[PDB]
Amino acid sequence: AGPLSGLRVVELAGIGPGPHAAMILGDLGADVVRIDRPISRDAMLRNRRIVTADLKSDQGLELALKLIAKADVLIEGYRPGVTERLGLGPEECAKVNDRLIYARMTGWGQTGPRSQQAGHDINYISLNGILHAIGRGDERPVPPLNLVGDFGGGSMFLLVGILAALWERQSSGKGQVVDAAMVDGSSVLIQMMWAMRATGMWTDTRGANMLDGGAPYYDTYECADGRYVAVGAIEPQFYAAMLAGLGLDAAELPPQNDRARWPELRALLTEAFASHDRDHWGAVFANSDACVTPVLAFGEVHNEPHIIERNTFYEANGGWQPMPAPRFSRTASSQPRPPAATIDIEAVLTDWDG
Amino acid sequence: AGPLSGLRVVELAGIGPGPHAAMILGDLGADVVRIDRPISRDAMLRNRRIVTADLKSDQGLELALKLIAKADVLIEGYRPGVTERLGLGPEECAKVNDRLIYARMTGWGQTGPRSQQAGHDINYISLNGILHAIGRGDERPVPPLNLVGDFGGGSMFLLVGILAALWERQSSGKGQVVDAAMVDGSSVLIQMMWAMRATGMWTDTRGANMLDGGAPYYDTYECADGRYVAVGAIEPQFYAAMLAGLGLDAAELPPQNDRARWPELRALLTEAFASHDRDHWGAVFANSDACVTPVLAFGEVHNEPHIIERNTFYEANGGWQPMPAPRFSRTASSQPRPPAATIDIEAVLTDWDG
Repeated sequence: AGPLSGLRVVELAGIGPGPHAAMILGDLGADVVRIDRPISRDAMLRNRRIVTADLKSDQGLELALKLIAKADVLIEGYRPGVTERLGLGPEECAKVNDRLIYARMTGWGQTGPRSQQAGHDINYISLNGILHAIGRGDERPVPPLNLVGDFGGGSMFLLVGILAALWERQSSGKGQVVDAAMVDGSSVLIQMMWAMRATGMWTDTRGANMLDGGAPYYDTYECADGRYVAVGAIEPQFYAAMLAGLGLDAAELPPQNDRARWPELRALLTEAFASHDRDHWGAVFANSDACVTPVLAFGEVHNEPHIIERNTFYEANGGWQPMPAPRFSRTASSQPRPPAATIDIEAVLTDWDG
Repeated sequence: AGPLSGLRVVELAGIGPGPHAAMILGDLGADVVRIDRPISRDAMLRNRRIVTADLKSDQGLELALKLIAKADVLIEGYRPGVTERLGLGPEECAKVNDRLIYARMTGWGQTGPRSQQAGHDINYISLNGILHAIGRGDERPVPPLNLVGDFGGGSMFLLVGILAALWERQSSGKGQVVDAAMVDGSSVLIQMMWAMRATGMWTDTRGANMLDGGAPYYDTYECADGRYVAVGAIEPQFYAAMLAGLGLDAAELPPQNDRARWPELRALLTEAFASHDRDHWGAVFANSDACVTPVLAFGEVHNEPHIIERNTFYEANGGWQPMPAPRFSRTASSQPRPPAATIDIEAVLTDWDG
């Protein structure tokens, strides 16, 4: 019963960013109908009704269009031109529903020399400087999973575009097309580095900056047990709290920001964190402003008190899944409805009156 | 002149996710007024009017509330309780404007055992399993910059919450509080891995999965010149195209998905990519679906045809910055207005009719 209660969304089944956007809409209360090819164990397909249609057939196109005629939002993540050839392109949908927000989720965008080329997250962040910046400096770049292209710079930007176009519709009375390209959204996601590059505050050298692992006060450390803590003590007063927790005398260490001595500083902090296990540090720093936290593996997360107490996760079935985010004080989101059986497309049409 | 034209936003000056959310609002056309302490070279502060006020004073609090009274959205990123203590808490704002979307940007959230504790991006993603999953398997975890907590799982969720709450207000006539905690938003951002963990499609072992650098067909490779390409050839037909371009005979290699022979497969791909420079592979794979792209450093991004042709960046006096995302067919966003001089707060009030 979240803030998107009442919003009608038609989702053309796809992979990665599209269904993630659709999931978040459903999480927040939207009525999302996913059209798939003629019960899922994919938790991402929570908060849906699933219908089936052959979009290449006359019948399937007609039904999809009747559904779209009644919706607020359409999500598609095919190659540019695919919906157009199916008879489901923006100009065709406009004929039946000029209030539709037509949301197009791609990596390279609707136009441009790479627009028809296959790719995945790693390719989109390769082209815009992001991938080059991730990883240790003495090694080739490492992919930050598909967190940055598919999701942070992908579905998240599709969602901002959908909801912004809905705001616009309040006064125009009309929808329009949202072109969310991972290559664009991930670039805005990393705008802080573009800003910092311009003022000398960030360099193109991998692994040699404040927030990429280059700084001894912003990195992970291996403990006695081979598990890790994360140190994020940027501000001097947090850095000071970190040293106090370690029992180190600041007068005997290199200054926090003397980069010429960062290897020496890191060596001293490495020795300190290596002297006890991760959970020892977890306890020492549990309540302080030192910005030191245990690095938990997925399987351990459900046992952490802050995670438990805030209900960041729920138990779906044979696994934890994240509860909806963000949170709303008045129209709070429900626990997600699990994936259910395929339902009849005509039953949905009856429900929506189309 | 983007879709958010007419939306009024008050930003209480902060660091990281708050200003990034405010930026994207302004990018898309919102009228964003940022209250600072009594010309910026920070490109993130594009698309604002900056005013100045001492929030701890009687005059400053009164002026802030007058502005807030006329706004749609307020963004604050302080420790929970700080705005309350200042007289700017949600209950105080409700008295002057019960249409206000009160957006609270934090790492740990408004409540819970860590709610008053300092932290940065690395700490939030340490506690929820994300950081553990990033990096090579034989090394300690590496921070994916602050892309995942501060932005992907942070400002992006604040934005979804703001715009979703605005949709809700169309029917209710009222605002509410958005509690965007990076610990929550980043967990939803990584929901695909929680889904996959439940069905045996992802493991807690770092560097040993399909999308974390574990798979030879989803990783970077060093070329002859010490620069890199990204390979994302997941689908068999894209994988085949990749091998074709490398001139490798598929019948002589281990099968793509025989994980027992992944080290053998990677060694063969490593030798192949090492035999020529990055530029060469760009030419070999330029118009193919091999999912092989050059890994560009920030400084080279502006020279890439796909980047140029789509105007993903614009030049600010000094350096490149990302254009607004996503894109809108009918109400297109303008090129961002650079940071400007501070203006009289009473000028803004007069403009807004406060």
